[PDB]
Amino acid sequence: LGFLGAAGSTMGAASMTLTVQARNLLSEAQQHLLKLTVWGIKQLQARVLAVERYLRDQQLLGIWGCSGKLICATNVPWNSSWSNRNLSEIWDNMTWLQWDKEISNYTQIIYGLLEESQNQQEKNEQ
Amino acid sequence: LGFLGAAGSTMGAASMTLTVQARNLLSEAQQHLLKLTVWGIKQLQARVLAVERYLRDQQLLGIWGCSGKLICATNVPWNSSWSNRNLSEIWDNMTWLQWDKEISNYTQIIYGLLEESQNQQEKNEQ
Amino acid sequence: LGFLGAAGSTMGAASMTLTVQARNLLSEAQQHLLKLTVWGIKQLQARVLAVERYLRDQQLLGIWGCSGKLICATNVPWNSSWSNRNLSEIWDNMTWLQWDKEISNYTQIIYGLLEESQNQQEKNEQ
Amino acid sequence: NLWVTVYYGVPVWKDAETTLFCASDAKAKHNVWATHACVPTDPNPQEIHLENVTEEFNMWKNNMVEQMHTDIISLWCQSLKPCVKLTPLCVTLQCTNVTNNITMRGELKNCSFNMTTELRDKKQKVYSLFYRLDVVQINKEYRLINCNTSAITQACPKVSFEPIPIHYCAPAGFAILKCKDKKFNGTGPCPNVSTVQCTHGIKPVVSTQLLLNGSLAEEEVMIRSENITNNAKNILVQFNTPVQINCTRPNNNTRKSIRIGPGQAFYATGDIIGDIRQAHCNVSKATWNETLGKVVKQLRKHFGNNTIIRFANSSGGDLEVTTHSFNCGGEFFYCNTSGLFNSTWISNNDSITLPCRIKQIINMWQGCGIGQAMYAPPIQGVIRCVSNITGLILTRDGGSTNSTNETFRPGGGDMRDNWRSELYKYKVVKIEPLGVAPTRAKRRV
Amino acid sequence: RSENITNNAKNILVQFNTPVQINCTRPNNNTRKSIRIGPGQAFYATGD
Amino acid sequence: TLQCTNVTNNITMRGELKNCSFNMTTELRDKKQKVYSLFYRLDVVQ
Amino acid sequence: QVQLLQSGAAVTKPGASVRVSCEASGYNIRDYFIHWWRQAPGQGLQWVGWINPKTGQPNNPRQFQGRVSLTRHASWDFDTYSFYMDLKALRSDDTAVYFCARQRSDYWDFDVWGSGTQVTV
Amino acid sequence: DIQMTQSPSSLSASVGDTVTITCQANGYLNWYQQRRGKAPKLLIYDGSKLERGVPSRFSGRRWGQEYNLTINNLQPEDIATYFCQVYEFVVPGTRL
Ligand SMILES: *[C@@H]1O[C@H](CO)[C@@H](O[C@@H]2O[C@H](CO)[C@@H](O[C@@H]3O[C@H](CO[C@H]4O[C@H](CO)[C@@H](O)[C@H](O)[C@@H]4O)[C@@H](O)[C@H](O[C@H]4O[C@H](CO)[C@@H](O)[C@H](O)[C@@H]4O[C@H]4O[C@H](CO)[C@@H](O)[C@H](O)[C@@H]4O)[C@@H]3O)[C@H](O)[C@H]2NC(C)=O)[C@H](O)[C@H]1NC(C)=O
Ligand SMILES: *[C@@H]1O[C@H](CO)[C@@H](O[C@@H]2O[C@H](CO)[C@@H](O[C@@H]3O[C@H](CO[C@H]4O[C@H](CO)[C@@H](O)[C@H](O)[C@@H]4O)[C@@H](O)[C@H](O[C@H]4O[C@H](CO)[C@@H](O)[C@H](O)[C@@H]4O)[C@@H]3O)[C@H](O)[C@H]2NC(C)=O)[C@H](O)[C@H]1NC(C)=O
Ligand SMILES: *[C@@H]1O[C@H](CO)[C@@H](O[C@@H]2O[C@H](CO)[C@@H](O[C@@H]3O[C@H](CO[C@H]4O[C@H](CO)[C@@H](O)[C@H](O)[C@@H]4O)[C@@H](O)[C@H](O)[C@@H]3O)[C@H](O)[C@H]2NC(C)=O)[C@H](O)[C@H]1NC(C)=O
Ligand SMILES: *[C@@H]1O[C@H](CO)[C@@H](O[C@@H]2O[C@H](CO)[C@@H](O)[C@H](O)[C@H]2NC(C)=O)[C@H](O)[C@H]1NC(C)=O
Ligand SMILES: *[C@@H]1O[C@H](CO)[C@@H](O[C@@H]2O[C@H](CO)[C@@H](O)[C@H](O)[C@H]2NC(C)=O)[C@H](O)[C@H]1NC(C)=O
Ligand SMILES: *[C@@H]1O[C@H](CO)[C@@H](O[C@@H]2O[C@H](CO)[C@@H](O)[C@H](O)[C@H]2NC(C)=O)[C@H](O)[C@H]1NC(C)=O
Ligand SMILES: *[C@@H]1O[C@H](CO)[C@@H](O[C@@H]2O[C@H](CO)[C@@H](O)[C@H](O)[C@H]2NC(C)=O)[C@H](O)[C@H]1NC(C)=O
Ligand SMILES: *[C@@H]1O[C@H](CO)[C@@H](O[C@@H]2O[C@H](CO)[C@@H](O)[C@H](O)[C@H]2NC(C)=O)[C@H](O)[C@H]1NC(C)=O
Ligand SMILES: *[C@@H]1O[C@H](CO)[C@@H](O[C@@H]2O[C@H](CO)[C@@H](O)[C@H](O)[C@H]2NC(C)=O)[C@H](O)[C@H]1NC(C)=O
Ligand SMILES: *[C@@H]1O[C@H](CO)[C@@H](O)[C@H](O)[C@H]1NC(C)=O
Ligand SMILES: *[C@@H]1O[C@H](CO)[C@@H](O)[C@H](O)[C@H]1NC(C)=O
Ligand SMILES: *[C@@H]1O[C@H](CO)[C@@H](O)[C@H](O)[C@H]1NC(C)=O
Ligand SMILES: *[C@@H]1O[C@H](CO)[C@@H](O)[C@H](O)[C@H]1NC(C)=O
Ligand SMILES: *[C@@H]1O[C@H](CO)[C@@H](O)[C@H](O)[C@H]1NC(C)=O
Ligand SMILES: *[C@@H]1O[C@H](CO)[C@@H](O)[C@H](O)[C@H]1NC(C)=O
Ligand SMILES: *[C@@H]1O[C@H](CO)[C@@H](O)[C@H](O)[C@H]1NC(C)=O
Ligand SMILES: *[C@@H]1O[C@H](CO)[C@@H](O)[C@H](O)[C@H]1NC(C)=O
Ligand SMILES: *[C@@H]1O[C@H](CO)[C@@H](O)[C@H](O)[C@H]1NC(C)=O
Ligand SMILES: *[C@@H]1O[C@H](CO)[C@@H](O)[C@H](O)[C@H]1NC(C)=O
Ligand SMILES: *[C@@H]1O[C@H](CO)[C@@H](O)[C@H](O)[C@H]1NC(C)=O
Ligand SMILES: *[C@@H]1O[C@H](CO)[C@@H](O)[C@H](O)[C@H]1NC(C)=O
Ligand SMILES: *[C@@H]1O[C@H](CO)[C@@H](O)[C@H](O)[C@H]1NC(C)=O
Ligand SMILES: *[C@@H]1O[C@H](CO)[C@@H](O)[C@H](O)[C@H]1NC(C)=O
Ligand SMILES: *[C@@H]1O[C@H](CO)[C@@H](O)[C@H](O)[C@H]1NC(C)=O
Ligand SMILES: *[C@@H]1O[C@H](CO)[C@@H](O)[C@H](O)[C@H]1NC(C)=O
Ligand SMILES: *[C@@H]1O[C@H](CO)[C@@H](O)[C@H](O)[C@H]1NC(C)=O
Ligand SMILES: *[C@@H]1O[C@H](CO)[C@@H](O)[C@H](O)[C@H]1NC(C)=O
Ligand SMILES: *[C@@H]1O[C@H](CO)[C@@H](O)[C@H](O)[C@H]1NC(C)=O
Ligand SMILES: *[C@@H]1O[C@H](CO)[C@@H](O)[C@H](O)[C@H]1NC(C)=O
Repeated sequence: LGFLGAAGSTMGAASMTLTVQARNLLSEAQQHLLKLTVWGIKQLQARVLAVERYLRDQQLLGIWGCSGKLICATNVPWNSSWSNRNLSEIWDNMTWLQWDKEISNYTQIIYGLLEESQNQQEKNEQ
Repeated sequence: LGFLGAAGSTMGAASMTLTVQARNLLSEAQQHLLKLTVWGIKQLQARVLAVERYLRDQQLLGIWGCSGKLICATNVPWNSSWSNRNLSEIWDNMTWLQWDKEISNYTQIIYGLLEESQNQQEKNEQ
Repeated sequence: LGFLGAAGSTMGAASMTLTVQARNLLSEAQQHLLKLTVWGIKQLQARVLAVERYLRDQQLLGIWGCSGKLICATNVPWNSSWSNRNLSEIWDNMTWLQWDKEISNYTQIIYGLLEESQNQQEKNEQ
Repeated sequence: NLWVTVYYGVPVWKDAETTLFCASDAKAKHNVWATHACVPTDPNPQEIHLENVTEEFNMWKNNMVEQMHTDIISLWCQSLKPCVKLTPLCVTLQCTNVTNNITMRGELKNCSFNMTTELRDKKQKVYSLFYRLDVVQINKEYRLINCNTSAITQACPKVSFEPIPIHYCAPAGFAILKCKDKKFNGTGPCPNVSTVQCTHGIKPVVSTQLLLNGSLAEEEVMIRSENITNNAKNILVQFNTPVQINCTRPNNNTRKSIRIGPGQAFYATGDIIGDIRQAHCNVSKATWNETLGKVVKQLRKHFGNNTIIRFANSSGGDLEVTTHSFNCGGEFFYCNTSGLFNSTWISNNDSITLPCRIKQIINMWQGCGIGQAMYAPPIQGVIRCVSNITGLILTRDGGSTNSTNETFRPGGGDMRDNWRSELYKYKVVKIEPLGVAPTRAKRRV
Repeated sequence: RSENITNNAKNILVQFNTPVQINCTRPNNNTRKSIRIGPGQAFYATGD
Repeated sequence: TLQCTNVTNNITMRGELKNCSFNMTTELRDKKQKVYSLFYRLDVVQ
Repeated sequence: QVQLLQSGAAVTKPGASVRVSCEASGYNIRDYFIHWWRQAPGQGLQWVGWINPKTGQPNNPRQFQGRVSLTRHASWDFDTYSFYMDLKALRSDDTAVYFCARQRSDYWDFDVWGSGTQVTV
Repeated sequence: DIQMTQSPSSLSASVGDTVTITCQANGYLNWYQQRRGKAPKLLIYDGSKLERGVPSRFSGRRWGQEYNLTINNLQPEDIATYFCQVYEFVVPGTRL
């Protein structure tokens, strides 16, 4: 549909339109030469912050081994202590908004297990 | 040869030297403290624009599945309505300059078919 | 351990902790409106320089074919004229600091052979 | 079957307008053009020749000259701010003459006035020498030239007015194309084009009628204009051989310092040690007829073969556009050019002395945005400059449609035409490295 | 709309649904004269 | 310092406008001019 | 708002000097040339010349050199101008009306004109 | 060089028809409407481009070195003098 259009749809339907949320993350006068500081530095600082926030997400995908892919399958088993829900009630009943509130308590443990799995796998095959 | 040296050569000869055009896309005083705005912000804005123009091209390669590769083979069949020319007269007779004028009418249809092919392919194997 | 903690350890031990050195490469007032140039442009220029220095290293990994990987195995044979040392005395006796001083005389020849190997390999399989 | 492949880094460019940055030379002190924040240039320029390409250049629409016109004003007007402004100089003067034997008697004025002391309860009676072009009569009892439309600030004594060559280098992703075709006018394709990192040494010389210290042609005299039919367009001429001009100011002036406030000094003009003489310029009369004989040969290509080409002097305007003005040695000259452009060319050791005048209160760039003028301090000693004349700025008179007579008069005023003669061979492009092409390859699943 | 109706120190914001047209004027036909108070500096006073 | 007189003759508002005259600096800073201007009552104090 | 004011008519003798004024008020004067036109009663228009309002440099044909002197004058705030046109020695056939055109673009578009000043000798 | 020709020297056609006047010239060409004793008014410039303020009953086109001025739906206030204008050369136009 558009930008953030699948926010209310299910997780199975919002995963097919990931390309519309990843593309929108990068887009006579000498009397008042000091006046161009307003909206000349505020606009410039907003463009640098958008680049650094984009490079931090692309760096974590490179560490986990998912560089350049939007849907990446990893090699870490899903622990049942995080969410004891069936697969049919996640992609067909829940949305991405309320799913973040259930994993934000454990969102740093999963980010460490994905890092520990790639450097382990890179060590075997070299 | 050098930067843009193969602009007049054929498309088959200019494709072997793509590394020289991709590398050049990233490279006592308090009395006049306001004078450093000239060539201190104009030079700074030229460096931020070169980064954002480089990240937009690397993002489209990541969407199509060609991240990190200069010559990427895709899985989209070439339609005969775009250019009804033989393969021998493209890489041995034409150059990259006049080739852009023939596809710029249809350069947005090919950019959509490459996006529609990767998310389709990522959906099968997951 | 931490940032640069394996600087004194051997090359075999410092290669297992490469993720801690790659992550740290990206991180009422109108009377003195000219005073915010100090630490408003000096801080802003330090953030743009950190991005351009990071994109130059990620571009060389993309040219050599090692985009997104920290330990990349290439297809270039190691010449014996660079260092006539055994494999057991490199990863168990030497560290990364004094190893740079031995290859800095020949660090530009190896950077050219890695570029010449990927574009050659990309030409065969296409 | 054929399959589309993605190529990154193809040599494809498009026309665009970006903000080029400066690039100075190596420092072996200060000037009005901030040649210290520029990046240092490379010791050897890399000029990659481009074969089998016919790039179309376009003069009179380039954005590089429109950007350089803004950068000169943004540096000339930002250097008059921090140092002293001469706002108490508009007091009434008592000017007497200097030269006794009348003939020019009346060029210099010996004016005395009441100036403010560093203690703001007393006043001093000081005197200074002013030129006739800087004083007007109120109803003796003179004042400064304007004192009603401008706030006169002093030109800053530590900075210099010497035009040193600057470069304009393109950012990442952009390229500059240089046309090396000899028989190439302003608008047209160029089959001999190469790329550069950036341009040659462009000296920001300010002149009106004669282009001083410029780039010369290669084979013949080139005549460039936007349209020869439109008489409102200034005809730009570029020489192939230089015409040496020797300008001087033989008055040995002395500079005295007058404290007009706490920590603020005003450099007046004391006595003149020696003879009272007039500033002038010299050109070779044998070289000027040889140089003007080539322009009349190239002017007959755009007009008839048997037409009468005349050269008259200026028709009017302010002093900047009717006289040859420049900045020899820090002082501003205004030279009468009625001896150069006085000829009539029928088809089929001596030097020309040009009398000049000196001005000290200068208003440029439309008053620097609001109203501001500039007062150049007097330079101590004798001034002498040796420069080249590398082109003219002419203006054809309209209405001539019979009798085969065309008269050309010098013009100027628009400072952009001084940089049209330097940035005519350059164009900035934008690299588009994405390209698709059909290939018989396949993605290995 | 208000932050809290109970707290009387908060300004109550009202928003209309239909506009109320207001016609404001200054019928004095004033003239502007220029007074030069310095070099290149003018002061616009009020004449008759 | 100003020298303000009234403008309206028929009193009733009589006293809204003031006709003030003062010494202003000339562009030549050794003479002075006597100019006049109209000011409102909210811009002047005694 | 863009208007070009015109001065009144004047009657002189053969050998005197005239002056025709032209005031441009409601646009940016320095970016557009100002031309002058003249038409005799019974004939068409005739070009007199233009004047650059930024610099002041005039232009005149061969049949008008030495007689007409185009001069402009700007105010202190540079919002209105005063374009003059002085004739040195009027002949007997100079009884005509003078206009004040305004060049808009490079196609010489004289969109706004003056009211006209007819002078006789 | 500029060459001028004006063949329709005089025409007095009625109201309601479609009349056209032509003049052959090289370069840019503007059309002007001039009444008796009044200032001329620009109708169209560059041969075919229309000026804002002119009614839409005026149109023109060019082909090589021939410029035409189409006058359809004539009006009782549309009888004046029309001439084509190169930069400094103005031919004496014709009256309706
Ligand atoms: C087109 O291009 C040509 C050349 O490319 C250019 O010509 C030149 O003009 C410049 C500017 O006038 C000339 O430069 C000067 O030279 C004089 C005389 O110098 C020579 O003599 C000295 C002393 O013997 C030697 O050391 C030197 O090497 C030369 O041989 C100097 O006096 C000038 O210096 C002063 O002024 C500068 C400001 O402009 C100061 O920054 C500088 O410090 C100097 O000031 C000091 O000395 C004063 C002496 O009284 C003193 O009073 C001051 O307080 C201060 O201490 C300047 O270096 C150059 O020689 C010309 N070139 C030739 C070949 O003649 C044209 O001008 C140009 N065209 C246009 C239109 O610009
Ligand atoms: C471009 O080239 C032309 C021609 O070469 C120059 O033209 C001449 O310009 C000068 C300067 O203005 C003229 O000189 C003066 O004439 C004024 C008007 O003239 C009467 O007197 C002259 C003879 O001088 C007659 O030719 C003319 O018909 C008139 O009868 C005078 O008012 C001037 O007087 C001034 O000088 C005296 C001292 O002699 C002072 O006492 C006065 O106060 C006053 O300052 C002066 O005499 C000259 O007449 C023009 N000649 C022609 C043929 O037109 C242009 O000047 C030149 N342009 C530039 C920019 O160089
Ligand atoms: C730029 O230079 C021009 C010349 O190089 C200047 O033009 C000149 O203007 C001056 C006045 O300022 C004239 O001077 C005078 O000449 C008249 C007439 O002289 C004539 O007749 C006598 C006797 O027959 C003869 O001997 C002379 O040579 C003259 O032929 C005198 O009566 C005056 O006293 C005074 O000497 C110049 O003659 C005139 N030159 C030309 C070639 O016309 C021009 O003014 C300069 N520009 C500016 C802005 O000043
Ligand atoms: C500097 O100021 C003094 C006064 O402070 C001026 O002196 C007087 O000028 C008037 C003018 O007519 C005379 O009537 C007085 O007799 C002068 N007084 C003295 C003591 O000289 C002086 O003229 C001013 N300087 C200048 C150059 O104008
Ligand atoms: C300008 O005028 C002043 C007078 O106001 C001259 O100064 C005098 O110079 C003579 C000769 O050197 C001395 O005898 C006097 O004592 C000086 N008087 C003052 C008050 O300084 C000055 O010489 C004149 N300048 C020129 C170039 O003639
Ligand atoms: C005026 O022109 C002459 C000749 O075009 C210039 O002289 C040359 O200087 C350059 C560099 O300084 C040398 O490479 C040439 O060989 C010289 N030519 C000759 C014939 O000797 C001279 O520099 C120019 N003047 C200025 C001020 O630019
Ligand atoms: C404000 O006061 C001044 C006087 O200072 C008035 O100016 C005078 O106006 C009358 C009538 O127009 C003239 O006859 C006088 O010659 C003027 N005198 C001066 C010195 O200018 C002015 O009219 C007053 N303004 C109002 C609004 O009443
Ligand atoms: C402007 O200044 C002058 C003096 O330079 C003032 O005039 C004097 O005012 C005093 C005040 O009592 C009188 O005693 C004098 O007689 C006045 N002298 C003259 C010559 O008039 C004048 O009042 C000032 N203007 C204003 C509006 O205050
Ligand atoms: C500022 O003062 C100057 C000096 O008088 C004024 O200049 C002149 O204007 C008068 C009136 O038209 C002319 O007679 C003079 O010939 C002019 N002098 C010069 C040197 O050209 C100027 O007009 C004043 N500024 C304003 C805005 O009025
Ligand atoms: C909202 O939910 C309804 C039913 O749960 C569904 O039919 C509809 O498609 C949803 N909206 C979007 C935008 O997906
Ligand atoms: C799941 O988490 C619990 C609690 O942290 C842990 O005890 C258990 O070992 C985890 N499961 C696996 C398979 O590691
Ligand atoms: C995790 O912590 C947050 C904040 O402390 C809390 O809101 C949330 O309920 C916690 N998760 C669980 C499952 O209790
Ligand atoms: C230009 O074309 C000729 C023949 O078409 C070819 O021999 C030459 O190599 C080309 N130039 C370049 C730089 O490839
Ligand atoms: C090629 O393009 C035409 C026109 O858009 C379309 O009808 C045709 O289906 C395309 N070919 C293929 C194989 O899709
Ligand atoms: C595509 O469109 C452009 C611009 O509209 C045009 O120049 C080009 O000729 C078109 N392509 C074809 C094949 O007609
Ligand atoms: C320093 O060297 C000693 C012996 O060579 C080793 O035991 C120790 O681990 C080293 N330190 C670090 C931080 O690796
Ligand atoms: C190793 O380097 C030497 C010296 O450059 C060279 O002669 C030799 O061929 C190199 N070895 C290989 C296998 O290329
Ligand atoms: C390589 O060059 C550097 C600097 O020139 C020098 O210090 C080093 O010793 C050289 N390497 C060898 C093996 O000599
Ligand atoms: C100065 O000389 C000029 C011209 O010679 C003359 O008009 C003026 O009156 C002289 N002034 C004095 C004070 O002698
Ligand atoms: C001059 O420019 C015109 C522009 O159209 C071009 O056609 C012509 O070839 C150029 N050269 C000459 C000698 O006229
Ligand atoms: C292009 O210009 C260069 C230098 O002016 C010259 O050496 C070369 O022969 C020229 N080439 C052509 C094809 O004109
Ligand atoms: C100018 O005068 C000073 C002061 O006496 C002197 O030192 C200098 O030599 C003079 N200039 C010349 C060129 O003689
Ligand atoms: C200019 O001066 C130089 C030396 O200062 C001399 O060689 C040359 O001949 C002079 N030229 C003229 C035209 O006077
Ligand atoms: C210029 O000088 C040459 C010298 O031979 C001469 O033949 C020519 O006639 C002169 N030109 C004019 C206009 O006097
Ligand atoms: C201009 O040329 C004519 C013709 O030779 C000559 O009589 C006159 O003196 C010249 N004027 C100047 C100022 O050189
Ligand atoms: C205000 O006064 C001026 C000056 O006479 C006059 O031109 C203008 O029309 C007046 N305003 C109104 C609204 O009548
Ligand atoms: C002006 O009017 C006010 C109120 O009518 C009065 O108090 C004041 O004295 C008056 N001033 C003069 C100077 O008449
Ligand atoms: C212009 O009009 C004439 C008749 O008035 C006609 O013969 C001619 O074909 C027309 N030309 C064009 C280009 O319409
Ligand atoms: C000059 O203008 C004419 C129209 O008046 C046009 O046909 C011609 O192409 C123009 N010349 C250039 C070089 O633009």
